[PDB]
Amino acid sequence: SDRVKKIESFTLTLPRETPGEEPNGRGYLVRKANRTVYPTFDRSVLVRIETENGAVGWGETYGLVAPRATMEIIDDLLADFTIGRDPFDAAAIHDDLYDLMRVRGYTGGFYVDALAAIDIALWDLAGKLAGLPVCKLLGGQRRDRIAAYISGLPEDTRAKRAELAAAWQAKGFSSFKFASPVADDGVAKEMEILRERLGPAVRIACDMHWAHTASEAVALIKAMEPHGLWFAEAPVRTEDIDGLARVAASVSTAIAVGEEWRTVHDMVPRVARRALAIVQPEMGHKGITQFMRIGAYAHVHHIKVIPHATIGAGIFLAASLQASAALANVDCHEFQHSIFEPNRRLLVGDMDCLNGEYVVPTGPGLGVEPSKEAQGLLKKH
Amino acid sequence: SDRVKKIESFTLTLPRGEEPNGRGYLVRKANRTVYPTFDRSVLVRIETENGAVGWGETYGLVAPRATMEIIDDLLADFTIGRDPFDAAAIHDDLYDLMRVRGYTGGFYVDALAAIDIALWDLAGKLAGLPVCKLLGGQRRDRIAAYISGLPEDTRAKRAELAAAWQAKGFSSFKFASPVADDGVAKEMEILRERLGPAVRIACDMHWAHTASEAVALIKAMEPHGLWFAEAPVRTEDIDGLARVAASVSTAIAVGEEWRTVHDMVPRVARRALAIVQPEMGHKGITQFMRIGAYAHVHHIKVIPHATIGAGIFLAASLQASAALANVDCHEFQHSIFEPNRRLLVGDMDCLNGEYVVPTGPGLGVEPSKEAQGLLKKH
Amino acid sequence: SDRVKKIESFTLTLPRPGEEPNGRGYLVRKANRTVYPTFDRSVLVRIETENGAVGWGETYGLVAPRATMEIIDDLLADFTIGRDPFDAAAIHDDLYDLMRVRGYTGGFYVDALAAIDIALWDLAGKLAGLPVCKLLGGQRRDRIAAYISGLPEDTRAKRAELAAAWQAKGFSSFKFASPVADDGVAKEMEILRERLGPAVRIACDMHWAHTASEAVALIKAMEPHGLWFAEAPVRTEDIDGLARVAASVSTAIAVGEEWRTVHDMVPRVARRALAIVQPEMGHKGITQFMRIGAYAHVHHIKVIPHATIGAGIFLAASLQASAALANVDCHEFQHSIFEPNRRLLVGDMDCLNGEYVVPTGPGLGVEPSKEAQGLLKKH
Amino acid sequence: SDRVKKIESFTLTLPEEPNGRGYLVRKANRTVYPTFDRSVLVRIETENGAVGWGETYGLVAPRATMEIIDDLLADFTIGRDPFDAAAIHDDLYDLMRVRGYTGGFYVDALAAIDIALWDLAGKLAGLPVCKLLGGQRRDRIAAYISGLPEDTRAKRAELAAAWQAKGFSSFKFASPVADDGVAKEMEILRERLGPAVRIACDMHWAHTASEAVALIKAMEPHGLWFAEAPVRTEDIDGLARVAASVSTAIAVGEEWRTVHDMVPRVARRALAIVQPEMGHKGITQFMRIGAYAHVHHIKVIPHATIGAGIFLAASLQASAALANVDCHEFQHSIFEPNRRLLVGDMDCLNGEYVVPTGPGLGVEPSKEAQGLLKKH
Ligand SMILES: [Cl-]
Ligand SMILES: [Cl-]
Ligand SMILES: [Cl-]
Ligand SMILES: [Mg+2]
Ligand SMILES: [Mg+2]
Ligand SMILES: [Mg+2]
Ligand SMILES: [Mg+2]
Repeated sequence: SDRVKKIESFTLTLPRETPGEEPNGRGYLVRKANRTVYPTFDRSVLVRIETENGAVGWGETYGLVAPRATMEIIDDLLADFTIGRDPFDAAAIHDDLYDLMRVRGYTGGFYVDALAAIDIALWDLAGKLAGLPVCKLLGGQRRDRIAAYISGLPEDTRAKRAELAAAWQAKGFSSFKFASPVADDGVAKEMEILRERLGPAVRIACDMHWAHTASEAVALIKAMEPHGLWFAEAPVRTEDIDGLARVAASVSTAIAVGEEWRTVHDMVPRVARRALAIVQPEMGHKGITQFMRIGAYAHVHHIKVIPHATIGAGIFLAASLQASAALANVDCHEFQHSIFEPNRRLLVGDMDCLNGEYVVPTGPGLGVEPSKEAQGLLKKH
Repeated sequence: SDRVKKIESFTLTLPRGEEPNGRGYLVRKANRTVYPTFDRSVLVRIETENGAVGWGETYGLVAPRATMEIIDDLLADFTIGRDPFDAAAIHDDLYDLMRVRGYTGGFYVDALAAIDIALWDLAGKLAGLPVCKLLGGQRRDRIAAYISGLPEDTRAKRAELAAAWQAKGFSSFKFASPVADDGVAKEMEILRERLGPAVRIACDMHWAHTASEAVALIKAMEPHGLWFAEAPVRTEDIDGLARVAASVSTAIAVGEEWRTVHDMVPRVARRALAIVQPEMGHKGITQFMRIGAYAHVHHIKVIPHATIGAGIFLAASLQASAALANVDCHEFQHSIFEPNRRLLVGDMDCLNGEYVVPTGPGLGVEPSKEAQGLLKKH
Repeated sequence: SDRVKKIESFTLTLPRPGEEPNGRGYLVRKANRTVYPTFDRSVLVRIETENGAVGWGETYGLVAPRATMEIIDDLLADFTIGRDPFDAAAIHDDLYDLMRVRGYTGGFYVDALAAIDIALWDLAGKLAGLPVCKLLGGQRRDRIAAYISGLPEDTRAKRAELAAAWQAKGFSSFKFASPVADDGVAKEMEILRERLGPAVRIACDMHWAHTASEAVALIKAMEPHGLWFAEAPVRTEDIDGLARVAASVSTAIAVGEEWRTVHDMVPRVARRALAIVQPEMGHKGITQFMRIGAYAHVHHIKVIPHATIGAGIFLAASLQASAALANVDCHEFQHSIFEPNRRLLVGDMDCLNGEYVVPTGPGLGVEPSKEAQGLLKKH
Repeated sequence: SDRVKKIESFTLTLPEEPNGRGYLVRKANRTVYPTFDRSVLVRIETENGAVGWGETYGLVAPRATMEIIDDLLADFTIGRDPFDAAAIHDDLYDLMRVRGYTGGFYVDALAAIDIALWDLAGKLAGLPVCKLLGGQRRDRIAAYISGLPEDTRAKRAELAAAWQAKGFSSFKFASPVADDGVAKEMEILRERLGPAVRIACDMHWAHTASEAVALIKAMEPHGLWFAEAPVRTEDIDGLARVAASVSTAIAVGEEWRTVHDMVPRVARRALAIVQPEMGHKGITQFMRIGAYAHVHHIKVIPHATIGAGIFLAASLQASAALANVDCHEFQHSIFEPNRRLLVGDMDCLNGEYVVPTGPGLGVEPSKEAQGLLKKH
């Protein structure tokens, strides 16, 4: 039976772009507002895995910052220990790979990014080898469409953002999220405009972008609640578990977190403190094995799953849809309009998002692969 | 895309102030539990449109027609037409049928289990893969086995039945605390100085103790090296079990009588076990794996129960256990497993203190023709 | 010295998107993924002593009733025959023990104990010439306040009209199901509270399918209209969720209809997760019902029994047990079940002017009519 | 149906200097003791002439108890149906609860009335009390030897020996009586009686948690059955700490009055065994405590004390109906002399109580007894 023969990693850089916030000599800028670094152009790391019989699997992970660090991990360590393995042992292979370095504490960050790209490609292969979509190897397909929500409203002013939203509503979308930092007029007002414009039927959530104390977050949420708030995301710092638990206990709005996590181990202490109502796994950080472990833990603990979505060619997005098709508790899924649209030329397969819903790809494996054009754009490590 | 077409249920009977009654049931004065005089289980045969067949099995010791009725009157119709690659999702749908009325354990889940195992059996045949390869990977093809019990009337006779099993490769054992007529310290003391400081020896305490009673028995065993202590208190006595777990340095093991991962949650939350012992015949592959995944997340070891059966749910257990990270050992019913080799075709085996995980597609085992002829339809 | 002689089990059937029943009469409501028969059906048990005294029990028979009758006929019956009905609670414990170590501690198994248990108490009452409640510590009341269990109409307004009609007949306590509140629970509470006035009590049955935070939000939206209790806010196994809801809302949380034994209650109470317990006699039997009522008493929890489809036998047992409990406030009443089934019983169990009349005679004070017995289908 | 017609109450007397009233204080435990044993009895008669008997403590100021019965409770009981016995208990408890009369003499007084009404109930139905409590589970009840009233360790060991030879295999000694330390006491008794018997210790309250834990750790090597009353009744924190700090079972309850007393202790996991005293509690409370124990997998080992035998009879009936009854205390010193005061088959021999067989309590005061009653 077929075994992994070779593994290659590449970056894929895209022409889509991100006062005193100019990129540095390496193409990185920092937003003074949040002290977070951003690259100038979209970019992700892809991994190509081929078996002895010539089957090919594709995986993908973040590559926004120092992507050659991730590729070095794949190339220097993981590749040589994955060659020879059976892709049907994907989750066990994942655990083996994770154990290589766990006792030295490389149990997140770049290390799990690397693991994810490999994990996704092995699962892609398993599906192809068996002639099944990945969700049929994950316990079954529960749905073939997944509701999508508009990830944000990147406009200059409140008025404009609200119109942008109404445009999307016209296309069949009835769930939306805005980021609190962009709310120049304040969250209460943003919420007011959106509710007014869009009506009482739509769901409206707010991503608070982490930088608040528990008390600051509570005040902001309370100010939004009168206008019908779907959920509040990332109200406090990642490390501030006590803060997160206080916030969830203090407001009646569902609290959502998780996009910056890496493994199910990250979820456990937040559930222990009943600090979240919704988990938001980002497939590109986690890989299928962990993303499923988080979704299953959410099932046991009665937490809703609303996966994150981000900059990427569509490979880990495809994995996110497959895994999401197989999870009991997946309600809805983030949708990045300005990323999904332009990236269409990069993919072959029938993945789509239209009329407020994702279409889960149907072919074996992920159901999608990089187009000939995409494969030409790839730059090998 | 192949689909479930028909489902049939059967019983299969195997011969082994407490006389059996009209219907062959007796009650041990010792533990107030009911027993059949004849061992019996419930099998399920599932066939798809294209003619693939899957087999499942659950308990049938008592009122097995009740379980077959659940299967035949309710579950069958909601399974027929489904894709067996959706086994887990099908499990959740069937469980939801009756959950709001509180049918979330006992006979209802026994019924779900037999169907679940059959469906997974089909998924593997259709993919031409062992079930463990549909459960995230095969992590082992052998699973260490421990000797379930030593049924003899004397502390000395028991110490022998054991030594013999030891002479056959086995190096882990368990004894039942009620069987120890001389006291459990005697039992431990003897077994230890008769099998060496090598083997692992555990005690199944059979539920009937208060926390403080159980702590006393355990401390009297601990000097002799106690591998684990199973079922030290009543199933309902979660506080009791938490107190026991915290008061002794011995691993506490529970789980054979549960049905779903939901049963495990409250016990993990009280740090009330170090080992979970799922019984596949009660749970099915879907629940078994969920319990094993939960154990993995919570750093709990997995030592699956084994029991009276044809070998169908046992084969399921072995497949699930090959795919679990935290499976250390697996119980071995020597008295049962032994004479049932004539009921199965496939390469499932146990020797030299280890189970061999069956290799074929699906569970890797099926009832022989001779076994199917013994089946009594519902 | 009269002992149990024989035991028989029967069913009793009664008329009433892609949800068409299948060839076995079962449909699944897409909304809640739950199965329903297209026909009321319960399981009855008839127990007779050496001396010819007869007692009746009843329990759920909505789905696979044969399974429950099989547990009674194959297992439980032989171990009851020969025993003294005045040992009903002792007997229940013995039968529970037969299978407890294998985990048959709820579901169909306890349904089976319940029918047997109720018939035995019926007998002990008949044999003593006393109402069941005079064997349960004493009668404390002979009338039990009743509340309207549901409002089966398809608009908010038609549902308010329905409640007002019941108000006209002397009812002053009501409950609606959140899944039917097409306008939302807030709007539902508003029209009910406006149509019926400031004095009526209005509860919401939330029907399990919510996360704790979804539940808290729904409840907060209802509270400004004076919410009596919120029932089944989250999944049964979601005890963490249940505790968090109770701790986050000022409204009384009610649970219990789907439990089986007092053991089910302990962990919820230990988490302070309920203000009201709602035992269902048809699932529990009198022994378990009363142990739950007494646990409630010690823990200052109100008891508001559930009511459901049935012949009226387990209902009667519910009224007897209720008449003996300190903490019984009111009792659920389903007209739709109750009125039709009047033909099926001899005795004085009634419900009018917002109150259950507790049956007078010995035992349960009721028994199936000739007509009913003529409809029984033996297992 | 028959109804309560009248109620009367009486004392019955039986046989560090006592004061002019019969009371002495033991420097040891600061507790007061009468010189003559004494209890309070109540006699209840129906319209139709049925008669029930009940009893409670009368050791100290028995007139206070009888006064509560006579002045308050009697008039609110006359007219009620005895089959409502438990409902009547709650009604009576409620007369005074808001003023905080929820234990002590008040509940003593309720207990005597409760016991009499249950008697009437059984009699009226022609049933032993246990058949009105949900069934009889047993007719014999393992008994254990309450104490070893000897001035020397060697002598006590022997007295236990005599008892072992008459069929008893469970024993308890009081830690204060142990002149050479509780460790030496356990050791000798364990050697004299072998490794089979159960030996418990009643520590008589007067210890801090840490004192108690040290004493118990000293005893444990010698096979300790349970430790009773290790700290003050009000010291629930201390009780919890004791239970959590030793592996031995902790036993309490003899001085409680109601099931509400038990809840706070169970909540702190502070006990493995409850020791209800029928004389303080009555059948209603006794049974409620017994059921609460059942739910929480706690053992029930009822206490026994100086008495006529009426509340002892109630205790056996109740215990015959309890699921969790392990054994029952045995006061040989009281029980044997007192036999002449009772009519019925209540017995204790070969290490077992025989539960009375007749209807109601199955026992009633002898003609000699009734002659000796002093009315209130
Ligand atoms: Cl890193
Ligand atoms: Cl069941
Ligand atoms: Cl007082
Ligand atoms: Mg975010
Ligand atoms: Mg076991
Ligand atoms: Mg309800
Ligand atoms: Mg004492």
